[PDB]
Amino acid sequence: IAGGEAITTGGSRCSLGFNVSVNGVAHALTAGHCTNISASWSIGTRTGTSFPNNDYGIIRHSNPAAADGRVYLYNGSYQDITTAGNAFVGQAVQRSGSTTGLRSGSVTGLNATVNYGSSGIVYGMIQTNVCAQPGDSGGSLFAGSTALGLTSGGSGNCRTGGTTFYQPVTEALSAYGATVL
Amino acid sequence: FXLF
Repeated sequence: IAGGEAITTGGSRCSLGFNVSVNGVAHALTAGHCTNISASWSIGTRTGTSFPNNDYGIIRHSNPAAADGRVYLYNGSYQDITTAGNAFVGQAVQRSGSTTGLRSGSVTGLNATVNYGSSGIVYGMIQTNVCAQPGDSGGSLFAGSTALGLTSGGSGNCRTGGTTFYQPVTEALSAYGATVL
Repeated sequence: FXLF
């Protein structure tokens, strides 16, 4: 399983953000509002979660051979990931997720505060003009082979278009001492 | 304004 593919727990579905390594052990990053749901996932056991405030969580793989260091492009192809970086305003980006597949757009803001009402407030979010839908959360925000974020939320959808916010991937990596595969 |  690669970046942007479905990960579920009981009836819930989220998308995998990035396959990473912690002291050589294979794990996967995804959104924290996803991992708060349960410790048991199709791919393994949750070993960390942070939502709200942040929006990231981590799952250790039951099957290490499934830790595919790429992002699925939903066209029978994949993008290799080799590093993690920080987003910049005007950057050309892509987002891969299990509901809508691959979408593209550009970063329009950084360090954005997002109020999700009863779900709480998140801070320091990457802002883009890329669309997303329910099910797309936790999936990959990348630029080429550089990992940049995890889908959190937004407004709109993929037909009318909308605004999406992502948790910066480097803050999740440093939280857990992880490195992208 | 929602979580995906």
